This record gives sequence, C-alpha cells and structure tokens, in this order.
Amino acid sequence: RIAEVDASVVREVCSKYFYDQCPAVAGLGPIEQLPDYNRIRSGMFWLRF
Amino acid sequence: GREFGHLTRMRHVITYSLSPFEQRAFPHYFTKGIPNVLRRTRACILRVAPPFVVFYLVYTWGTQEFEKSKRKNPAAYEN
Repeated sequence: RIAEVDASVVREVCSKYFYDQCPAVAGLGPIEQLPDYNRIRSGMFWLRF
Repeated sequence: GREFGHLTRMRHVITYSLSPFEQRAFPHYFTKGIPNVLRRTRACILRVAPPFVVFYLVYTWGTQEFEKSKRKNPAAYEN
C-alpha cells in the first residue's frame, strides 16, 4: 500500500481533507496573540492558486 | 507599541465560538429584534424628545405672530 503512493495521490487526498474546510481550535494561555477565527478560516484557502 | 500580545493581563476567562459556515446568518429577526428595538426606544424617549417639542412650539408662535404684525389688519385700521 505504501509503494503505490506518489505525488499526485498526495495532492488529491490533501485537497479532499484540508482545503476549504472549517478547523477545530483549542488554546491555553497566554494566548492574546492567537489569531481570530475568521483569519484562521481564511488561511485555509489560498490566494494565487 | 500597541500590538496584540502586549495589551493587558487576564486570568481565568474562557470563550466558545462557532464557525460562520456552521450557523445561519439570520437567526431570530422579528421574534427578538422587534421587542428589542422597542425597549431601546422607550429607554431614550424622555431624554431626546422634549427638547424638540419646545422647538416646535416656538416655531409655530414665531411664524403666526409674523403675519399678524404685517399686513393682517382687521380692526386697528381706523382714523
């Protein structure tokens, strides 16, 4: 199963699970510089591609 | 020097949030909103409105006494 993985398979499975998806976040202090959830959610979609 | 990690000191406070794609953008709108904007109107009506009533009474007395000082002459118009 490991031997049939190549670069195009990794691009397909990572786009299915990561790209325009809402994450779950947990944080324990001092976390005043942890970014806002809107700025975290907009970091999941890219600008140029 | 006012950046986000350097503002203030805070302890023992927890916050919970939902994603914007997981909720509806319009919750209770006329069920909650109409009773909310009516007690906000009641809370400020005795402070804002009584000055503008006194402007209305001075405006009506000022335009009506302007005309019967000018050319409105029923009975003071003799020899």
